[PDB]
Amino acid sequence: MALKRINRELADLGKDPPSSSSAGPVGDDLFHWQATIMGPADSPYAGGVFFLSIHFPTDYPFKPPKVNFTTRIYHPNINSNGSICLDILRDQWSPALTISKVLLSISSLLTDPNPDDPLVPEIAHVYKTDRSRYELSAREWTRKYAIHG
Amino acid sequence: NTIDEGLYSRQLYVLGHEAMKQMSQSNVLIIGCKGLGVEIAKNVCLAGVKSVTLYDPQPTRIEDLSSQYFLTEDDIGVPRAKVTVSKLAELNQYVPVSVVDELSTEYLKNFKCVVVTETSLTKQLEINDFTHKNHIAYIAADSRGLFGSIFCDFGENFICTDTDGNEPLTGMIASITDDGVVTMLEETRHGLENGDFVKFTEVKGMPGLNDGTPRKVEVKGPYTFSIGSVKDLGSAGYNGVFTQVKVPTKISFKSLRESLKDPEYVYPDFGKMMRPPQYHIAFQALSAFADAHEGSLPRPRNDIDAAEFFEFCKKIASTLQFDVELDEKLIKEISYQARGDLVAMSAFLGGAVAQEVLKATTSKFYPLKQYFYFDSLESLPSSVTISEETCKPRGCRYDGQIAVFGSEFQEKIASLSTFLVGAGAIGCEMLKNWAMMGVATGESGHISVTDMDSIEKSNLNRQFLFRPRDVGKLKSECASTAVSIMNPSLTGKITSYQERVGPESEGIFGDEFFEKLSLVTNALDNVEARMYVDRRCVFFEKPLLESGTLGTKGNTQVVVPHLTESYGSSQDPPEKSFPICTLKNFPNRIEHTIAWARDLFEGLFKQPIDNVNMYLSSPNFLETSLKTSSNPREVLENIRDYLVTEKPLSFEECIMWARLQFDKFFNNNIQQLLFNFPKDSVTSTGQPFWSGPKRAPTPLSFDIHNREHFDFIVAAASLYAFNYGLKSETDPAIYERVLAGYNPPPFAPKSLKSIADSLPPPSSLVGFRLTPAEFEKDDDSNHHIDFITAASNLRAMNYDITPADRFKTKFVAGKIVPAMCTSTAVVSGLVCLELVKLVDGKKKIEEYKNGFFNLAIGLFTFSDPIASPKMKVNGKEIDKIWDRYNLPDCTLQELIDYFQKEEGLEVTMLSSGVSLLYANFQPPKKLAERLPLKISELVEQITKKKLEPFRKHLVLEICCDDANGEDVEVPFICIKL
Amino acid sequence: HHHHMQIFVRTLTGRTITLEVESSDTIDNVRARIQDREGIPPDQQRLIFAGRQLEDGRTLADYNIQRESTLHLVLRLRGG
Ligand SMILES: Nc1ncnc2c1ncn2[C@@H]1O[C@H](COP(=O)(O)OP(=O)(O)OP(=O)(O)O)[C@@H](O)[C@H]1O
Ligand SMILES: [Mg+2]
Ligand SMILES: [Mg+2]
Repeated sequence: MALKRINRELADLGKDPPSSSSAGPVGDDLFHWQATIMGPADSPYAGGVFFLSIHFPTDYPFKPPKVNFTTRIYHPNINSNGSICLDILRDQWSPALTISKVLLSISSLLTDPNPDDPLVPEIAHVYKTDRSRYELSAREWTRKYAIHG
Repeated sequence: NTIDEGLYSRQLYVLGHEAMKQMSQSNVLIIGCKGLGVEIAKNVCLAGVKSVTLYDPQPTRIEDLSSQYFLTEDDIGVPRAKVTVSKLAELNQYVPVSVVDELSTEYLKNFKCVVVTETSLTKQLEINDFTHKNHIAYIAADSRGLFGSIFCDFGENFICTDTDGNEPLTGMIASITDDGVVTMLEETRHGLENGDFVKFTEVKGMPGLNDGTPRKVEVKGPYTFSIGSVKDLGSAGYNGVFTQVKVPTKISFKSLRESLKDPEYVYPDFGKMMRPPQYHIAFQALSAFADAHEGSLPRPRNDIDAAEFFEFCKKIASTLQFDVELDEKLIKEISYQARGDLVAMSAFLGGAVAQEVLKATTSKFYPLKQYFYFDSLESLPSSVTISEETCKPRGCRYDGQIAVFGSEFQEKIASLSTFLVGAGAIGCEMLKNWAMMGVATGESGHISVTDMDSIEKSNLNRQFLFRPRDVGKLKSECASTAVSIMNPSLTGKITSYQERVGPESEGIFGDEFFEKLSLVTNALDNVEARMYVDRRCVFFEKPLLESGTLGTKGNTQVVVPHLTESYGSSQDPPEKSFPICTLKNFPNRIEHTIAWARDLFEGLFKQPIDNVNMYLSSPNFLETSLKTSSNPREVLENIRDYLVTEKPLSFEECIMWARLQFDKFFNNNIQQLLFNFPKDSVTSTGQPFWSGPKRAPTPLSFDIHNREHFDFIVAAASLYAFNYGLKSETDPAIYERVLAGYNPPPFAPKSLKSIADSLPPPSSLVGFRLTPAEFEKDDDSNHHIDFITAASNLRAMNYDITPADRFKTKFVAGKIVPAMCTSTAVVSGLVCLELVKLVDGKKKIEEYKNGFFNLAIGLFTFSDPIASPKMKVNGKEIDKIWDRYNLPDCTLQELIDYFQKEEGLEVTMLSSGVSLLYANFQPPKKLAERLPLKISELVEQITKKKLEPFRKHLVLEICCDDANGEDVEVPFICIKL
Repeated sequence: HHHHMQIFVRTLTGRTITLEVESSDTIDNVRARIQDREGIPPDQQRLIFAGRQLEDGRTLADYNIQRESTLHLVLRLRGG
């Protein structure tokens, strides 16, 4: 079932080996989850903790979930709204995939941004022409918004 | 000439302006004014042809009322056409309707199309002989019980300029070998078919293809296809774009006389491929029978007539050299049901024929070519006695239906208690069908119809129970009144509601309401409500008749308790959406700029406003928004900019503001983008960045002489003014005078607490509020569509995309659903043909039928519903959908024990709605405060909301593990509070 | 036993998809191919042959699908 599938994934998250990221229902709402992704150690996001909101569609897993960043982040494929340009979230989605797969995808995008498919051309431009300037900004943004108070 | 878009809107998106212009210059003649003819007349009148002329001097008989909803018992004995004219005249003020008492061949030249019903074959031959040679479209159709026929002859040289109504195919090219082997971009389907013609554009390698000369397509794969050796010019092309060309098509129709021996059939059901030939013989036999009995048809279930009828069938079969055996049982049914007059059959054939009439008068869509024979024989009742005695007339208005179903079945129909959700297009046709059928006219019968909507002008084009004077009134109320007039026996048998079916109305449409219902019928325009109703029908175990339309397309679905799957059991395509990255900086289709423009409309005239009114509304909007919004700065700057920084004092300041926006969204942003990604940019792979879907944009230099630039200023300035209550103007002079004095602020591609405290205290502006713009697609004077069209076309210019006009933008931005009376009528008929199966209580799933059709291409197809999935729980066979556990309001612990003890299963998951109540993986501490709680209490706490006093049950979903740790599917649980 | 045959799948828009198949092919296989040719997910494919909606777990032969047989690929509509 739709709700039962979301549950199967929830139960399976606790049966998986201790992972870096975390995810689960908000106020016991199986269709509205909150997730956290640790900024990868091999990136200018290291040290930061990034929160995401996850809304599953009534016809999940046939239709992909809406994933949005609630923590600000300096990244080429993520904007001030939290929107993300990631294949798995749209045309590369199939009922076989899961949130775990998605979180891992988002985590991989963090360590390896995709400047050729920019959502924020300004940031992608820096990533392409002055990588060190981008990493400085990425680290600074992580410091200002992803360390939590 | 100028079409009334306010009235024809939805239909215009189906037919197009040109088709409707030809329609307005076309007169139509309709012979026969019984149920079938009036239905055809009705749809043609609503569609908007030049005029409708009726011919039917036959007196009104009581049986004609079984389907002719414009005749009353007081009209009995009065020529049908005369009684009907004034009723049809009221449908469309743009379509005059009249009656002719006599016909002549030369008189037929006054019409573009002649429709003939209730006419003998010999008379048809005479009529068609003339029309065929005089370039006059001819359509004949008849309704005979559960059987129907339609024949079209639009002449030997009919031209069709559009055979399906589908948009021309388009796509991006990657490369074109000199051999003509074209290849789409990475993972791109061209969707072309062999024989199609396509032209090109933006092709780099052979400027010759960009000519505009369409070529023949030779599909090789879903991504590749051949057009022919292009060695002559260029050796290899690339980065181009093909576009299919729809070339006119000549369709040659044979006359009735010349095609009787070898008819070309259109099959409504491939599962009954053998019937059309049998019906072709039968319908001819009916006419030959009538000729031997002074025009009278065989009597209901009368064996003597059927035997004589069968003899005609043999003779006729022989005469046209039919080398196939006649199915005696099948054929005799046509005799037994000859006098049958069902409103469902008139709705079905009437709507289909009306569409053909429009095809003849517009040359749009593929016509039926040429004989369409149909039956809905499975609709024949089996739980009652069907005999000459039970089917004989009783001098009753339902005699037409009784002739087929019998008097016993007439009572089952009269005693039905129904719920109709939606009183729009499908709703009106359904209500009319129910009225003619005598649904709910009995003592225990009743009809409940609900809809929260009010009548609008564009609804009149396909919601025939409403009139221009009813605009502004509630649909449900008007419809109820309208059908009480069609059938007085319904007076006091109908209750109308103005409720939106859903969660919030469960107080009104609760357990008591449902328990008494015989069945539910949906007539909705959104999937959300459909899913909701479906869930409730599954819970209350009530049958559901579902249907939908889209342009000339339609479908019906029947849901039977403990027999079929439900509506929500299957998947449908998702609503149209676009990649966020594409919309933001890389549009390549007009839909992309229209979506962007809608968002721009919201971000300038709505979102900012609500923020300003919230800052002056709530006590701590800044405090909350400081940690409730995903971008505090935007909310802040909105207050500042809209309260001081950019607050206009006069309309001229609005114009100035509008001028600034132009550079912000159609110039500077584009320059910044080109700065970030120069036209010579390359990918990390080495390929050019701006290729395929990414189109290198060009900044726009504002110029009041460019119409789109001007429309944007006028729309944006007028909308901004609306935000501040300032009066706007349209006099071009004022804009020129203001724009002339504009000093373009210097711009160059670049390489919070104070903003808050500098805001005037809310208490220093109490009483002052801004008016946010609420998107309204149907008010052509509010500047909404004007703004989105202009904004979208300017961005289109930026990315070199072909612009769309206001008419098209209104359709895209407004998410308007194409619709017309024809397909609406057809689904209603199919739905009512299924309704009688439910009332007959059919148990065999193959007796039921889900239907699908596209009137634009003469396609109809049917399939048996899908059986609900079964499963076994401890040996017992359970229906995965309809079976449920009926337990009391015990505590969590108790419920868990019940399953372990009884079903011998371990409750691993329990949920109420979207809320997880219990999980076998939750922490012991958590479960400690919950286990002792009763389900009801557990729900109220978790959902943080208290149940309603009317709440009588609670639905829970549960997951269990087989004693061997494995999982075992289990039905849902009904907690009786 | 089984054998090769050419079948046609016509959609509600009028488009016609031609397929080369073996009467032994499962309905599941056919859906897979339609997904490659049209990109349409199997879960959205409503195929009908001779009055019957094709279900997974069966073979074309189970529905007596012959050579040159035509099937329909339909959809449910939401307006009205
Ligand atoms: N949840 C609901 N409960 C009851 N009625 C509903 C619900 N949702 C929609 N409807 C009604 O279903 C009908 C749909 O019919 P239709 O689309 O022909 O009319 P419309 O929405 O007025 O027309 P248009 O789409 O052209 O503006 C409407 O009258 C609408 O109000
Ligand atoms: Mg409406
Ligand atoms: Mg609607």
